[PDB]
Amino acid sequence: SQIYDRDSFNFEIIYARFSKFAKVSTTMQAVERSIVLKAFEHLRIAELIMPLTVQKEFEMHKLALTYSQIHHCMQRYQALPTEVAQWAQS
Amino acid sequence: SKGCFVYKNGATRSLLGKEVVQQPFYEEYRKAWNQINDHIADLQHRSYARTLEQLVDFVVGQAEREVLPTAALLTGINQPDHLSQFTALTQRLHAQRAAMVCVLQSRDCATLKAAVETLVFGLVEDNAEVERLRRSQCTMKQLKSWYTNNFDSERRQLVVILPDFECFNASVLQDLILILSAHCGSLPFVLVLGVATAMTAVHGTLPYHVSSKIRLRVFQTQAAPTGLNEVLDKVLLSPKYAFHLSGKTFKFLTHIFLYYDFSIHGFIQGFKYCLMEHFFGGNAFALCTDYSKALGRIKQLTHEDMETIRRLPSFRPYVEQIIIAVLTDDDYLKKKLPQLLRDCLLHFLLFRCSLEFLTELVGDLPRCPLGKLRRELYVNCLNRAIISTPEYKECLQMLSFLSKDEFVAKVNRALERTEQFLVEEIAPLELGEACTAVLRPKLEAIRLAVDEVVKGRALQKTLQLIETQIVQDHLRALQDAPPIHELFVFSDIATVRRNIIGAPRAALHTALNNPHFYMQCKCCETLPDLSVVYKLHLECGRMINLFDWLQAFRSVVPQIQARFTRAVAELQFLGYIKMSKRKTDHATRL
Amino acid sequence: DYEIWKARMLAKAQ
Amino acid sequence: VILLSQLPFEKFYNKTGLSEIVCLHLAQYNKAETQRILGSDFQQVRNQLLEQKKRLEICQEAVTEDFYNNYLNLFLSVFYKACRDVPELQLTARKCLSTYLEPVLDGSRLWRHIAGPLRSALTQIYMRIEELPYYAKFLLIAAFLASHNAAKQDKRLFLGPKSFSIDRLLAIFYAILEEKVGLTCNLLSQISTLVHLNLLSFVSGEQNIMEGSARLQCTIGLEFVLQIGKVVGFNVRQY
Amino acid sequence: SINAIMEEYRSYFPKWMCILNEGFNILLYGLGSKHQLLQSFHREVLHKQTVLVVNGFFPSLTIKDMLDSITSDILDAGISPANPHEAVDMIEEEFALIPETHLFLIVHNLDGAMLRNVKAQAILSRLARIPNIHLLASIDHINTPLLWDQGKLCSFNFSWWDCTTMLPYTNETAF
DNA sequence: AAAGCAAGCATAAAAGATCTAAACATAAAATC
DNA sequence: GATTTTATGTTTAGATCTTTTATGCTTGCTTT
Repeated sequence: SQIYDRDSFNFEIIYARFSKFAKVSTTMQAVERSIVLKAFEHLRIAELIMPLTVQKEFEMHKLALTYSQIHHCMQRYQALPTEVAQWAQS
Repeated sequence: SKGCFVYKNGATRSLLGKEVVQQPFYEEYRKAWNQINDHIADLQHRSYARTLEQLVDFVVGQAEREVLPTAALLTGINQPDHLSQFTALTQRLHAQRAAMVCVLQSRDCATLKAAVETLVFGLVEDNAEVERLRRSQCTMKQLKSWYTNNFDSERRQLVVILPDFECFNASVLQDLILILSAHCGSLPFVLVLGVATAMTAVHGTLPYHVSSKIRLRVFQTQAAPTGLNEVLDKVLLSPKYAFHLSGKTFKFLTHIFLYYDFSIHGFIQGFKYCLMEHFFGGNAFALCTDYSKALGRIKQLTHEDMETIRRLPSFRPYVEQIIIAVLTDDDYLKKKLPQLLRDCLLHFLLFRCSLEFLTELVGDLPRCPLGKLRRELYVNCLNRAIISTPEYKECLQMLSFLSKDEFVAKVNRALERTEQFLVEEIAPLELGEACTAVLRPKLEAIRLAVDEVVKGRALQKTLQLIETQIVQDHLRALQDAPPIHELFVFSDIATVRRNIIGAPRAALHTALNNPHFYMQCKCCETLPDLSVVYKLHLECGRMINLFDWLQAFRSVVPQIQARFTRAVAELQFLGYIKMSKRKTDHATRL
Repeated sequence: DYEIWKARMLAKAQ
Repeated sequence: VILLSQLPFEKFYNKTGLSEIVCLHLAQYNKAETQRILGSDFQQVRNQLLEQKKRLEICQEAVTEDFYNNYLNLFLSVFYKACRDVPELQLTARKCLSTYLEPVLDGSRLWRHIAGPLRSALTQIYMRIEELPYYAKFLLIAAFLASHNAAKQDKRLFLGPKSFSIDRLLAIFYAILEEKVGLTCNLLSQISTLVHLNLLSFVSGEQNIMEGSARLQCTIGLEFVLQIGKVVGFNVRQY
Repeated sequence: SINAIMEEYRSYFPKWMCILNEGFNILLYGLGSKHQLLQSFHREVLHKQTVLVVNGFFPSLTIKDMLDSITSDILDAGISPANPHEAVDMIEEEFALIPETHLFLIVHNLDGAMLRNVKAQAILSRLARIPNIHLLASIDHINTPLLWDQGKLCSFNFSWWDCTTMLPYTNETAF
């Protein structure tokens, strides 16, 4: 939503954007579609993502945060792996 | 003016007359078909008994015991075959008296309130049925007060079958599993899921948290093709029933099972329709039974049964190969009847044991082009003479390339299989000692050929004795069958396919293309008014500019507009077209 | 056909 | 009146407003504290392992406190990135201790033997475990083709999944069938059974399904429809 | 032409009765009107039996009128409960106690405009699933079995019969 | 020539807002 | 005094009127 400027997203587009990182991570190679799908539904049920109001994997969605919250939670997080921080600076 | 009409006569709070139920053919059909239905039912129960005892043991082991226990059961894609199975499960939990159970079908769960009220009402009414409170009052709290009001000094389990897990709306189902998770510990719950597909549906439909609060364990009932294989090997090809299907109808029934629907019950209904369509030609078709009662019916027959025996086509070669009192005075034919019926039932018993020996021989071989299952060799054998088929030629080619020791071991396993069939199935049946008396010397001949193979060119002698002693005499084609086997076979696929497979599309099209196929016109082989408009819009494309189409109708044949608008009204009643919603006086083909 | 077979076999067997 | 949820309170407001409330946050545990939680139950899990005699003779001598702490570090080295949900870590940690203990029942010297199965155990997180007719296979294949290969590519072969009317489904079924079956009642019944089993889904047109205006939506990923084209043997990647 | 096929349709009637005796449910699927033939069956062998004529092509025929007609005019047990599923549960347990209380229903047009929803056909499928009651139905629309899945088609123990006069649709457009 | 994007358009369905018909539980009185 | 019955006030679910939006479809311009 920063590159396409706050357009709605989906599990498969974010799955492509995540699997671009997963195959070069050498710490996230072991996760599958299933654990990421559980993480996506868990992000939905804590209301960090809201439906735009079909498959469970193919709803349209919207982010619920301003970017300063995400940029702050990268800082205040404890023991974040550095590869995700290098993705955060990209 | 009414939408419904009644013609009630004498009702307060066996359709057929005496003239048919008196006749032997209905009694024979009910006896044979009831034996069929009881056999396939006990077979389904014995195949189910492992899963059913595992389910009852799971319920009792949870009674031996908050995340609720639950046991999914991977039922097949069809429904009605499992239903009686579930009812038997309820009877087991009312046999040991440790659980009461309400089915929770998806029709009752349009909302969470409806789900909770049908759950509580079904539990309290199941408990009353083992031994009328308000629909607006039956909350979960009343269920808790009622359970501690009754069951505490003993702990009966609270079972909720969900036969159609797929059919539920996801939100009411997640809320219901969350509510039952909230009340477990205080109320001993178990939940069983009838998932019609696979485990991915359970892992996908249940959300992160509903799966976090569930404890599921999977049991598997047998698959439908496996069930048709067991029903076909063990009942319809079991020797002891006298009624054998033709290879065409057999292939058509296993075709409808394997290509369209996994309906074991649909296979049972098709076989019952075949039994009815064969048996309901008169009392003469009710000679097709066990041999002694067949002799009693031989004495019983009248004169119409003589005519419905004598016109049967396979009796025709028997008179070709040769008696004046046999063809008119009836009773001499009645005395010749035990010879023909006895040789025919003897031929079918020899066909069944020889078919067992052949499928035991071919099934151990690699590739098995003929097939590794008895129904496949059965339809290939009754369809045509097997020796003229390319497939038997490929089988004897790959069978003639065998190593000699694996050959003698394979034929030895086939000998053990055929002797087990001879001691374990044909032996109770009447005319069973005669068939082992016939086939046993040929089995001795293949036995001595085995003993000399134990001691290159010898396998050709074994194949020649297999063709002479078994394949030619007792594995004959349906045309090569012994005469008046027409009583004992059902070759008529035409009425069964036009009365079981419904083709509304083909019926409407063959009405609208070839009316003479229905109407029996002497001239139209004068046209019906619908057919010209059907031919004209079939000529037309997607959208219909209605006035050019109407001008083509004016050209081919005022009141012409009335016949045309009447035809388009009958056409849009049939669903072939629809009038355009964007544009009045215009049409669209569908 | 039933009829030609009827004539043939009631001429032959009868 | 205590309330409990995962949402922050700011989701809860309405157009009339609410009175005062005492907000209170519970932070989820960092990895050392999750190790302390899972290590608190060491006495119960030892008394459970004593229940099930050379193996009990080595269980009583080598299921001690620091061994369980090393096992907990060896487990939270793996699953902590995937979940911090403490009940799931308990529920999986006990089973992985049950499969972990075999080569100290016999004779680190263990991280390879369990790091094998642990990366299979990660694949079965959250999930809690302890066929089709031939023409229905072709109908599910044609449904995936109608709901993935767009509305305009199909002239030359013959954003998410796209909804589709059923006459498109019967047209792709005719094109892919290469035998041309008659349109029996059983085939349209097979359509309605793929509807009822959640292999297809409805979005609109439910009141006039027989009119053909209803919009359907195939719901299957690439892997299982490739398994269908494998068990038929008919490849679907050509279209 | 038409009279010949109509008399040939009348010749099938005792075999239709034997088919109905075994639990099958007759289902015509012709192009023309099935009205005159089914009325001929209602007169010619159904002069005495409990016939429930149902014109399903009626613009305003609710399923509830059929439910109340079955639970009232025949079984004399008053009005049906408001939910159709509890209503057919009541009809089922009411019919469970009464063997030899045989009855027939004759549904013109299963594909009728109010019956075209899946819920009315599910109520009909639960209705014909009773061993006692028996059903004779007509069909006209080319796309009717889109709403009959295999469960409802198994409960609808049909025996199809191509009964096709070339009759004009007169009652079908009268309503 | 047709293929694809576009102004619009026209019904459709999806809340949703609000009201009415059927159900239904309760109060109260008639009667045994 | 207890039961029953039924008359009625209340509830609840469906029916219907807005209106939104909206999206498949019309068709029409434009373009390769």
